[PDB]
Amino acid sequence: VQLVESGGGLVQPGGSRKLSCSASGFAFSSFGMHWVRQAPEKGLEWVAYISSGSGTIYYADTVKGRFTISRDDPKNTLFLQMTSLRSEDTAMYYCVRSIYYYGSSPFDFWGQGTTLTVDIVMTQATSSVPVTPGESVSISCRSSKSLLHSNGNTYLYWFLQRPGQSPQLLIYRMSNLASGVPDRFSGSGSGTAFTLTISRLEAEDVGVYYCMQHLEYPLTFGAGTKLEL
Amino acid sequence: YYATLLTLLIAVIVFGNVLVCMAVSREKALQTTTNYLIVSLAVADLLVATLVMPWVVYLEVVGEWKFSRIHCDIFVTLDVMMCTASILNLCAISIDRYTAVAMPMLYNTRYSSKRRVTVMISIVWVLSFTISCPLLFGLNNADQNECIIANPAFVVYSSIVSFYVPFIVTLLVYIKIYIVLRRRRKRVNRKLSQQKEKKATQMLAIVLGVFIICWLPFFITHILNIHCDCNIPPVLYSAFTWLGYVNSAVNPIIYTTFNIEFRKAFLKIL
Amino acid sequence: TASIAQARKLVEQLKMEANIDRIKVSKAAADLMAYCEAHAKEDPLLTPVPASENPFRE
Amino acid sequence: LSAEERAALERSKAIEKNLKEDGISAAKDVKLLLLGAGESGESTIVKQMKGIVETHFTFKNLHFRLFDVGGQRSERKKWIHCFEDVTAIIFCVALSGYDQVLHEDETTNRMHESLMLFDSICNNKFFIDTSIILFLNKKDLFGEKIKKSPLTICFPEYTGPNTYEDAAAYIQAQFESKNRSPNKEIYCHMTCATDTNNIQVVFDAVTDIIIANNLRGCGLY
Amino acid sequence: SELDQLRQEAEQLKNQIRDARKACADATLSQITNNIDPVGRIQMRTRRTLRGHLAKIYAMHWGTDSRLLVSASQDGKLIIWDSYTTNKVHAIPLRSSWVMTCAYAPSGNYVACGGLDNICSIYNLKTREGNVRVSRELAGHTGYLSCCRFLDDNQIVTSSGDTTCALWDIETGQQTTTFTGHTGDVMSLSLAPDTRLFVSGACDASAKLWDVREGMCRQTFTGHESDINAICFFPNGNAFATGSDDATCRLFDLRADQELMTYSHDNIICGITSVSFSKSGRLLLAGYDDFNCNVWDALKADRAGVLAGHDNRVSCLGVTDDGMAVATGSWDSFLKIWN
Ligand SMILES: NCCc1ccc(O)c(O)c1
Repeated sequence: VQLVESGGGLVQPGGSRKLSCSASGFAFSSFGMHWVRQAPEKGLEWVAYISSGSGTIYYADTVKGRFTISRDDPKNTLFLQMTSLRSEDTAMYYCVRSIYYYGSSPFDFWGQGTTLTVDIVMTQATSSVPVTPGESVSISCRSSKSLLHSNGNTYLYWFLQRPGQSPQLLIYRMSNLASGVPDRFSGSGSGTAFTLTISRLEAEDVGVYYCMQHLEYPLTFGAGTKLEL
Repeated sequence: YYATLLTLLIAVIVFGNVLVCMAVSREKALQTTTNYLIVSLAVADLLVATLVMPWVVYLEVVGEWKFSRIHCDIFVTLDVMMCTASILNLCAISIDRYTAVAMPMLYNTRYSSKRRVTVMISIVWVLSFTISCPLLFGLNNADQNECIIANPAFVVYSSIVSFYVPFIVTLLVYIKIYIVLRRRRKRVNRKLSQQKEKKATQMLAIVLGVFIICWLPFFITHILNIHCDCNIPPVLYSAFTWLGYVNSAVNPIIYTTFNIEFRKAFLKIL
Repeated sequence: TASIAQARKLVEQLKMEANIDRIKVSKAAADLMAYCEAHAKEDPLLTPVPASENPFRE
Repeated sequence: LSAEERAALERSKAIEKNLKEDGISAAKDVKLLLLGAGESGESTIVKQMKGIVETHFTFKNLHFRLFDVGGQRSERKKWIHCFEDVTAIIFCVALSGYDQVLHEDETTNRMHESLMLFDSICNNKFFIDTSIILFLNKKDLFGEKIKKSPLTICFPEYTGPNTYEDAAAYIQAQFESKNRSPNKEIYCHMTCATDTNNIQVVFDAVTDIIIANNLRGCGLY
Repeated sequence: SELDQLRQEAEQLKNQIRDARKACADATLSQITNNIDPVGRIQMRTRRTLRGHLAKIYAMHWGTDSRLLVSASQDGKLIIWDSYTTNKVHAIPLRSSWVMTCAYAPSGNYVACGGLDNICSIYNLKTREGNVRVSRELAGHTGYLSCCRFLDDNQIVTSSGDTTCALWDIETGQQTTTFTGHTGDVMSLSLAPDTRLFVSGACDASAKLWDVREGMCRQTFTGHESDINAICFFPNGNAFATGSDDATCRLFDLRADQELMTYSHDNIICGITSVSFSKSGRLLLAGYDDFNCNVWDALKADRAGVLAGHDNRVSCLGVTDDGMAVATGSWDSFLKIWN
């Protein structure tokens, strides 16, 4: 129930670094792990994914062949070794836990992350929405292709990031509500068009809401809709 | 033109093996490793019955069998492969029984036994293919319409690989099994125990006796034919090879008529 | 006097059970038939399901 | 298949591998079931060898698991079937109880009640091919008591010397005469509190049972 | 003389009960149901074969979503399977390898197990740590547990071999009420759809209808010659079917307090281990010791079909809440789904 990242900071161009994540309070050996990047002007961008053991390792097209993910189950420690960094790799890295089985809620717990300085397109309709407390709001997102797989699942995720906080899962698979999130949030949609509805706006709902596709790698995030009073 | 009457022996072998195969295909109580080795032996004998026996009948009925050279070479290769497969299956059965007796803990398992039986079947068939491989080209030296293999460098080599080493292996393994059972009975020492010991000894003796009396003279003749000038009628060679085929026919009976489960499977199926 | 207590408990249980309302077997049979016929079209096992709708086939 | 379905398949494969490893680990295991009249030295034999109580130990290169079921004072035929795959049954009887009776017995003895259990177990549906190891416990007190009335109350039909050897032989013959299966054998032993080399006997009996079952499987019998 | 008077009074009460039951028998199910056409031949086939168990399977329960399945084996393992893709979702090891019962919570959060250890272990599936760990170990029975069922996420009904049943509050860990009155071991349970009453069959050749809240034996049905191993409840809660070792199944009615139907055949001499109903109640599925299962017409007592895919004793049956499939589990270490 706790992920502590370390190893970030300032690196000169062409150098190498090693980010690490220590897990505490859960069976780390049974969880898949993700590294997700966030830049100030880009939003969220998926970096890499490692499976429950040492099997499927996936990298983004902008970083493939340059980063390497390693795992240590006995010490519950994850590592990302990065070589030949550039000004493009300046961002904040978040270690995301994700367990996969029937009824699971992937991307549920996010670590704090560390700041380092040196084919499916998801589109957010609006960058900001003028809102007032106590009112209902709607946020719309579009996809380049249908995310509704033949088995009836629609692999779309809605996350929330408040100022100074790591993202927390709001909705997984376009209809479900994550644990710890009140029934205030809801989601609907079809095909390539999806909508998140907030029935009653409170002070804790101010922040950036992000959409994620998890149909096939790479996973693409939208720009993010910023709800501000 | 009268040897066609020997085809009845073919009608034996198929049946003698098919029922045995059925005894494992239609009954799930007979699904152990020794029964799988018995299945391998039955498959080998069925192949020798339905693949080689009609052609040996042909070549014995008529002095000239007007067929292609590569055809007779393939037939000889198949004959050697099937005979070697049968003998090595007998050796595999013997080594499995020694594993059961001398190392009781390893035999009575669920994982290592399957590995043992798969490895033994694979190695038996692979050795059969390896020993039968050289006959497909070059060294056959067919004189006119006669395709008998008389290349000494292969006759002695195949006689050593297929019979003598298997012969000494089976002899040593069954002698060790009998010694171990005798020791155990001496240490243990109401009337059924004597019956069990006597029947085990009788089964060992009958298996060794059938194998020896139906294979050894043919290989003695095989060695003497190239390495000696003894008067060897072709009828003698024919009779000894037919004795080997009789062994191939008799093996299912001697290996499946002393297991009560096999008897019940035969009665239910037939 | 454990047997006395056991007999008293058995007598009380039998008295409680003997005073329950009952109906006729015909009414029960009619009710079971009506329930079975009311949901006959909703039973996948009685009416075979097309392969396009069976989750265990396609 | 989507990414989540592939990850689920990988998780299933990992679960299957763990189950197979656990089964392979449990393969090297000799399971035995301990039964007795309840006062025939079952606790004493457990102490010597060391709901339902499981006792683990390792002798030579074998791992024995004894299942003591004496707290399950209920119907046997409703839970005994879970012990169908047991290697052997260790049955404990008390020789010194040949004339010893209980206040609940009502003119019956330890015998004709242990023999009834032995007959029920031998003729059990699930135990037609399960060998039984018999322990004749308390031989010393039995020998001391038979100086007067040697097997005269429990077995009126016995006729022989007032010696421990012949009385024990007759009782053992009565116990062994309950076996009606050609594939089932009964191993007998006379033990006492001062004879603690009772685990090698169980080891040898288990080895003989395993060899006999292997020979039946190979058809060499 | 008081004991003799009480025994005579009990005999008189039993005679009165018999007389009252006789007057209500103005018909029988096989005669009233003679006006309906038969279901015909039902040929169900195996769609999935769930492998992975290394020993006998003793219990099986379905989830309320009709997709997840739980199986218990004497290897010491509970396994939670996805019935559609045959994937294994969970593998819970057990402290005691002797498990004879399992249950799936109606909310999908908890599972239960028990056996010869005389302890009911309740495991939690939805946890923050990601693993499945023992939530409760309910103790207090003097015998093995035969069946355990969930009323909610904090209440569980257990039946044991000490001639009793218990209603446990999970959070407290103590019994809220104990049901006594059987003279033999209790083998099976079946909760009513509204969870206010339940039925318990015992080895004294009887079944009893118990009230959960009052803690009293509401009714007592008899008729079986031998012990009852499995029991199940009609979907409307007004009838229930019982299976015994007499190779006979019996359908009883709660309202009429009388046995309604007897399902038995001359060619069947093996006992019944698990009994289940269909969604509409027209089919009754019973697994027998003869290595197979039979599907009967629950209104006319005809053998509508036979499922013969197992190699050993079928120990557990189940039917999904939507009636899509029937799951069977036998001692050959395999689970089969039939559609
Ligand atoms: N039909 C027996 C022919 C045969 C079998 C094996 C041999 O090695 C060989 O040289 C000849």
